[PDB]
Amino acid sequence: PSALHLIFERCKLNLVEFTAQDVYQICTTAYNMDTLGMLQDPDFMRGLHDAFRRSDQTVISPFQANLIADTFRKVGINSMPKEVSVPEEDAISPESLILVLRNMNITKQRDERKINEVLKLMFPILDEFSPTQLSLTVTELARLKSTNADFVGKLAKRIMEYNDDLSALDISSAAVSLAYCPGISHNILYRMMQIVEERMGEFQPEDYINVLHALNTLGPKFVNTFRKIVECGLQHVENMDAVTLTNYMVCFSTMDYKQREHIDIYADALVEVATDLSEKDLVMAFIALQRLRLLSDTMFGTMASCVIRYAAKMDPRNIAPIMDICSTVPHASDHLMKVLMDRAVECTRILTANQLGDILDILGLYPPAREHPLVQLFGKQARLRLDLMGPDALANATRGLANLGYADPEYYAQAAETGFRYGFKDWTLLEPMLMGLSITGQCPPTMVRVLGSHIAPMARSMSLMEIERANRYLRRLGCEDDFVYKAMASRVLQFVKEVTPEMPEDLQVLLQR
Amino acid sequence: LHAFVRSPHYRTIPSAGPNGIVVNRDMLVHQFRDFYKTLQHCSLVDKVHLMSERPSVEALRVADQMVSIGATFLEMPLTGMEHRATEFMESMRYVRGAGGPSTLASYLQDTENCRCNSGDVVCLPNGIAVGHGPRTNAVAHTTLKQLFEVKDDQFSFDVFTLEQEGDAPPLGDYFGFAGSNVLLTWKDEHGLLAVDQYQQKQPHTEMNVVYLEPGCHFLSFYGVDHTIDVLVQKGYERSMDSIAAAGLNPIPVQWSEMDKLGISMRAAVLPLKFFKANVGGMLSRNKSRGARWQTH
Amino acid sequence: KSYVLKFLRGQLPEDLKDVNGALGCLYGTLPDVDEFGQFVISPDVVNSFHQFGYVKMPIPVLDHQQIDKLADEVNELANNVEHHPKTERLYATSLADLTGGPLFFCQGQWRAAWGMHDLIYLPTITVAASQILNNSLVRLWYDEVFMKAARTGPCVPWQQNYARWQHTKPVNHVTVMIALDTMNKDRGAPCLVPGSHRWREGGLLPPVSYDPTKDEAHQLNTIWEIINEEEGEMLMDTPPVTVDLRRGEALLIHPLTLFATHGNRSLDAVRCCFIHYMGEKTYAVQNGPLLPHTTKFQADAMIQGPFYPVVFDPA
Amino acid sequence: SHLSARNIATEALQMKKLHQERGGNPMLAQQARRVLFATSIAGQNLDARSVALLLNTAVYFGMESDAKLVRECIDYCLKNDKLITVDVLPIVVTACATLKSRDAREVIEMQAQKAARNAKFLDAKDVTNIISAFSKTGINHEKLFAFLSRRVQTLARVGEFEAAHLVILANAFSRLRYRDKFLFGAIARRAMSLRERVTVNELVPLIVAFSKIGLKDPKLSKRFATKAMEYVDQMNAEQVASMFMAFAYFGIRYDQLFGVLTNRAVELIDEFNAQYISTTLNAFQRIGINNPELFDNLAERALAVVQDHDARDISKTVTALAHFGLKDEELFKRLASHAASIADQFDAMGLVNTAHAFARTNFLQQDMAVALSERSVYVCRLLDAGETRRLLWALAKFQVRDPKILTPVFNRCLALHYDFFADPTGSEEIEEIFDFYGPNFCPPLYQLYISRG
Amino acid sequence: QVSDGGRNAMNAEPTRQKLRAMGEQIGCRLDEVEYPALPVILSILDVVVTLKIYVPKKCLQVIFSQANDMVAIVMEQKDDPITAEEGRQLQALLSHYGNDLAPELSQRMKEAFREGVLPDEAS
Repeated sequence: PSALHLIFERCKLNLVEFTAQDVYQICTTAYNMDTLGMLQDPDFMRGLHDAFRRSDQTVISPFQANLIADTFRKVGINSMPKEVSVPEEDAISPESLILVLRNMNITKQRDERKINEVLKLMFPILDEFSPTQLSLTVTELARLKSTNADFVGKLAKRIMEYNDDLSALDISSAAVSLAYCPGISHNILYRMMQIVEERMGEFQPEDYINVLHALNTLGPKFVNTFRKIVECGLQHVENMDAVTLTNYMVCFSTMDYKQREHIDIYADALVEVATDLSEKDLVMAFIALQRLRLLSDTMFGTMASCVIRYAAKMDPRNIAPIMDICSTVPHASDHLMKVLMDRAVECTRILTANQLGDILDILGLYPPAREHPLVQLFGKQARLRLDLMGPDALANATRGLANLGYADPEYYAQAAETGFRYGFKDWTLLEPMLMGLSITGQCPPTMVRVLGSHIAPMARSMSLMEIERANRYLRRLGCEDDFVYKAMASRVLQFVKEVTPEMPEDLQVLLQR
Repeated sequence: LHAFVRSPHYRTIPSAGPNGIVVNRDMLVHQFRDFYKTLQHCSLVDKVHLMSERPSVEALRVADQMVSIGATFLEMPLTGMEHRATEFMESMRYVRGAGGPSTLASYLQDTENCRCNSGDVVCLPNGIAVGHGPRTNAVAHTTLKQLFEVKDDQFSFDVFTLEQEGDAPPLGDYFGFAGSNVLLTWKDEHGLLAVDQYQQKQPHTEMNVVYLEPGCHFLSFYGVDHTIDVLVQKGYERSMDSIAAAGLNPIPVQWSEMDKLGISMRAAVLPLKFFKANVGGMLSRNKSRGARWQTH
Repeated sequence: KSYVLKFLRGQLPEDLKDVNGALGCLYGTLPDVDEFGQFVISPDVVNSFHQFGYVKMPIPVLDHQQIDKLADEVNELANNVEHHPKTERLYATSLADLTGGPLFFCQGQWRAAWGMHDLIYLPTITVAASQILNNSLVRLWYDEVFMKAARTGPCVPWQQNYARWQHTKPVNHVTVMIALDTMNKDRGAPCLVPGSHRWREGGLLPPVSYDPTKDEAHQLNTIWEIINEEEGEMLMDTPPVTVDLRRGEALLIHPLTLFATHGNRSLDAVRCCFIHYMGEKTYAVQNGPLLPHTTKFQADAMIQGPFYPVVFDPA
Repeated sequence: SHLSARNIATEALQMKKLHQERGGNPMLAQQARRVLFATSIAGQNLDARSVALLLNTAVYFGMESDAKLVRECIDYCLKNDKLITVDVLPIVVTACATLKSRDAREVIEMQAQKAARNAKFLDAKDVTNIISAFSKTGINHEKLFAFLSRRVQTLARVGEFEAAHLVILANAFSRLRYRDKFLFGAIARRAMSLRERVTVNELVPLIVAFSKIGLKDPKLSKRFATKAMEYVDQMNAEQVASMFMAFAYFGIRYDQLFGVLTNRAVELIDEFNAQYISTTLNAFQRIGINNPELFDNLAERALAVVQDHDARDISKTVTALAHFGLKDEELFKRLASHAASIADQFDAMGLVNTAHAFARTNFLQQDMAVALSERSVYVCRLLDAGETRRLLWALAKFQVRDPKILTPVFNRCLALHYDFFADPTGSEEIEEIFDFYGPNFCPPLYQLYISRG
Repeated sequence: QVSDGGRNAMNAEPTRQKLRAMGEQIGCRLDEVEYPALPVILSILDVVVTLKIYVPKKCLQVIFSQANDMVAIVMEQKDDPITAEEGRQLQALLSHYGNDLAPELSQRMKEAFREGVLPDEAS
């Protein structure tokens, strides 16, 4: 071709007068078909980007601008649509402010100042809103995470005074978005849930989801409401979308239902349909089933077959809870553990501190984990991550690695150095450090003195059995001071009022020391 | 679970107690410091958010503002305590800092001719125990019945009305629960009367009863969050072995100075069960515990 | 060495001339001593430069994912709302009056911004400059940039580079010009006489006159004022030729060559860079600083110091 | 490979920690610069934690207010102040210390005004981090520091802090010039009630800060002196130099401690470098104590390590040697020759002090003379009246008499002529200057000199 | 400022009585002043209550009438503010001091709380 070359050259040299609608049209035709090279000529895209950036964007809907930015970002050039200004005096109306908020939310750029300005301007003209606009602005505000409860309360009052002029999905959206605002008075919530209860006859399968989500976010305080909906659910348990039954289980877990009669029948229906779930709903179906203590062999086999499908490519934050659940089940599921360990081996470099700490913790007493390579490689990363770990993750990782028999001497020295600037709030927060330092039994005396000074105030709390562990750890670490031994001896004497041969040798030597 | 304590104002601790008993100014704050440090080392609480110093000594009593029933929190009527309103605001702010409830419930304040005072409320299995008499009147009992008396199978919530005499202190100070199915009380009139009345109210249940010496302050956190630790004042000896025989692990917190000012151990701490806000049908990780891998 | 505070141990000095090396930005880092032999230029290009007084490189020396960053730095250096930090370390800029104009330039900018510091050590142009200067060491003298305005973008008349470099005893320099954007005769591409570097036995032509308001054509047709009949006949033999450059192409020139650059008629700005190199055996002429706030030299002192770092050294 | 912005933020934080406190590997710094130079946050959507971490790590590695990442982070922190909770406040506040643009100033003031409203609702870790981060910048918000002071005072009565908390609090409060006696009294009380848990590595910086604040108290100073005695055999060279500096700042002649510290330091002469030598000599000059035998050993060691001197080290060592009378010809020749090459690195203090100390010693090299005299024009705006007078006297003894060098100095002297002519310590110092130059040089200055005053 | 539990515990009450004396001397003239907003009223009443200063009933009547007239506007205009806590303490203060101070503001505040026209401070 010849004229095509000239057109391309005229476009690249940036003499063409392009308006935003033309660049939108060209972006669409390149996005959908691209028969001729558009996304493979970097200079053409650069010239088009310059034309778009310099051109006025006020003549396009937000969605097309978002499409333009999205097709620009694919080829390797950053792009962000221009922001909008608040309308002036005469251009103010209930329709333009909603447009401002909608453009704010669509393009994924938010701002607090414009939100404050539009919520200040909306109040005087609040009477001009159509009954179907309030249910739109309410779910728009709750998508911007605007913690302003009085305006949303006014909107809720106006919506509920206009009850008959909205569809079922509007009530669904209003309820789910309302439940996401913290500062609401509870009477308004009661009245909204009652309004929802009145309209069971018109609901659709998606439209249950929002009400169930609102109830889960609210908790047991609205328990009777969840009693009614689940009753209305008894006529459809034969066929539901698996997400709906998963939400039913989650609400059951978060509500503490004391009536297993319906929980059982819902779970039996979920058992066969769970195969269609994705990763997230599968994991939280697993958690919901485990918390209410229903996992038996028949469902365990099915869900193991369901989770092995994802086992190869788990998301790291969805691995630890699965190991936790399989820990507290007596059935045989060693293969799922094996594949999960193999997957967690690969993600070692990208794992954060807390995830690694919890993963190591859950493998404290697993015998097959005594020889798997993660005994060492994980520890190596634990060496580097140690500067970021909090007290909880540090204690968990130390407990797990000590229970696995990790023979690095300097590791626990650095652990003690890190913990000495944190302080400890309880015996559990300190026990793994002593346990780790007990693998060898020797260390510089100053840190032993500091550990003794930390242990001394904690003696008043632990019972007779735990004082034995404390004495066993102290004596082996070459402790010498006395104001620690007498502190433990006083607590021991608080229980046993006489020296007797029944107590073990450590108690005998402590009572005479 | 969270707990809130308030540091006393050193410059204005009273010279002598209400009965004329001399109070050691420094030893009081020493006992406070030791008590708070013991409160941290318990392994059941999650945090202790320390408040700031305030002038009035009565402000050291913090549990009189709010009563927690079941799965909700409630605000006590302000009659007879008008000078402590402002501090309440400040305490609310601390609560908002933690992330629990936004604001309290306004049921009791709108019920006219209602006089109530906390301490009379004791949380017991699936129900509450409220003590009638000098503080709580009959109308308050009726109102509590209207709000929290449900009578459905598998969903019922009991309310128990225990009647005491005028001289009796608030019920929660000499009659309490611990762990589970374990009941403790004082070894005096208010003790046997209370346990006898409770047994007549619910004869179909039997609970271990272990008495304390009269005048001994104890605090046990009963509820769904089961605990096996009890705080007992360092002024008595037989109660320690009695509680140890009950199957509990006592802790001897020193409380000598605070007693002379008529403030119990209960009136210093305020425990709350915060409902973590789950988002979008998504559960939250809980404080797991147990014995992992019981099958090798 | 004094004690550096804990939260200051990774920062960089105020002037980037101190870091004796290339930052790990843009291209990774310098290649090894043996790995410098792949950037060599074909001899035909060398003979073409010798004949025509200028030459273009066979392949672009930069990729779009780096040129966009360089253009971002260039745009940042032109802010009139928040003045770019490290402004005071530049030789001279058009924004010293806080107003600017339809032309934007800055000199010695490698001491002020990242990335463009790394541009100096790019092997693909430094080795070519070394080959042009008879296979010896090379030294940076000073780098400057040009950014024309919108469709009112002015032009630059005919000029010889050495007319600004009288301080140097021999004529032993070279100039590399980088096109940061697509350029054209309607946008600001350069036009240079293909034989002006071989006139008057290397003599320097008289300086040209200009007017700050006349049209571009008048500023272009003032060449006749300088030349004579003899140069006129060669001008008929060798008419001026304009070269169009795409994003990332490089052009090598000679200090004795007459050159000029058209204006800007497009809808936006356009950016280009000029880097001037030395060889060895270069000495000053007078006693004083060659550039403002630089090292002072003797009347016949060799030119070397911190402000003129070595870039590439064969063997 | 390519990863989400949150993983980048985590690895960047670890890279910053490793560079900061576990050895300064240059390769790590170069690799982190490479990774952070080509990463943008606009496309993704992250919470405040990852964005704040990216901004902090980027600023730490030498990114000014011009790069894309810094602007991208700063606009977000401008538009979402409510998403900035007390957790991420110190990270951003630290990140904006070096930047001095408009948006950085506005962000810092926003954080400052937010901090003195949640003063009562903090805890130990947040209080420590907030006060250190605010000490980093240089803010002057007195009410904020008072609000935090009451909170720390109250929180200290229940005994939670460890040694590191005390060190950080003392350093941050000292650096901000907050002379509140009761706060430091509570700090000291909590320090002394922590038995066997204040190691020397945590003891020494606390003493340094308590000396630097400048509260006048001999009682706790004597307690510090007695407590430091038992560890005299445990420190290394750096802690010995720091102790010398701190006790010079205290200003009380604890002769016993000085003697025992001298007998300790004479053993550790080999481990001393230029920085410790300069610190020790400067401390001895400030306190005003003559210790010859130690001085000869330090002078010889400094002679052995001449090449390692910086501008600060030369400006300290030369001043101390000039004050104390101990002269070494070879050492001074080496120091002048070395300072010839480092002439550009002197700040306002160092150039004037080195020139004056050389002038009074009658050791006038010529390469050093020209190298230091040419530099005076650049810095002349920054100096003070007395420093300018001293520099002018040193130049008069240098015998330069070149208008290019001398023109700005006289302008500055006229600028501060009220303080210039009202300095008794130097009333005779102007006589030699005006004798050397003469009335034909500066008619206005000469007219003012001849005038009564 | 004055300390009972201190080294000068001999004249604590003789100083507190004097302070209350001036307090009464300034309280008896409080009816002459206009009160711009409710928080001023709350501060003055809080000091009076926590310090146990007697005030004449006329000043109480003026204070409570002004508070009633000012609080009418926000409730009747359904928007602009008064927090629910503020209404709680105002109702409690009148209940302590008696209904006769403003026999209308009692039911007025009760109705205002019933309608929920006063939002929470953290809302």
